[PDB]
Amino acid sequence: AQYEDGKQYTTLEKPVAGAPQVLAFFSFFCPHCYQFEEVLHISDNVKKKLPEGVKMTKYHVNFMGGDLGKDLTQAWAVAMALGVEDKVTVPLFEGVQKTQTIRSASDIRDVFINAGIKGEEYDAAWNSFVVKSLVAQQEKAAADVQLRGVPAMFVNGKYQLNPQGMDTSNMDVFVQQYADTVKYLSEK
Repeated sequence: AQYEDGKQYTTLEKPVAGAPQVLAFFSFFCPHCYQFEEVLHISDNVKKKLPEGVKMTKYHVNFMGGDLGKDLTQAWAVAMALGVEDKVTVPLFEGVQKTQTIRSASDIRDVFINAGIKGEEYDAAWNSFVVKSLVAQQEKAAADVQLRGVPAMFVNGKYQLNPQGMDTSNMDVFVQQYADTVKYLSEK
C-alpha cells in the first residue's frame, strides 16, 4: 500500500478508548513544537484536510520547562476554557522561545491581557474548577497514550503520527504528507 505501519504512522499497542478523534500534544518550550506551529503551521493544515465533523484537540504537556511549564499547562486550559487559543498561541511561543520574555506566571497573564482577555476574566478562569478539570484532563490523556515527548499526534486513540518517516527536504511537502496522513487515519 501507500500508507503503512512503521512509515507515516505507528499503531499503539494499547489503544485508548474514548480518546478525541485527533489529539495533538505540544509544549510552548519545545523547539520542534515551535517549528510545527510557527514555521510549518501543522495544526492549520491538518484542520483544512480533516473530513466533515472531525475536530482536532490540542493539549499542553508538563514535562518541559519546570514550574513555568506547569503554569503554561494551566494557562492553556484557560485558553481552551475561554476559546482564545488562536489569540495566545503565537505570543506564548514567541514569549518563551524567541524573546524569552515569559519567565513567570505574570508574564503569561500579560500575554492574555494584551490579546484582549481582561485581567479579572483571566484570574477567574485561572482559579476556576473548569480549568482544574482541564489541567487534569490534559495530564490524563498524556498518560493514557504513554506520552514520552512532543510534538505528538494521535488519531482515534489508535494511531500515532510518525513524522520522522516523512520526507523533510521540502517543508511544504512534509506538511501535506503529515496532513494527508491525519486524514487517512481519521477514516481508517
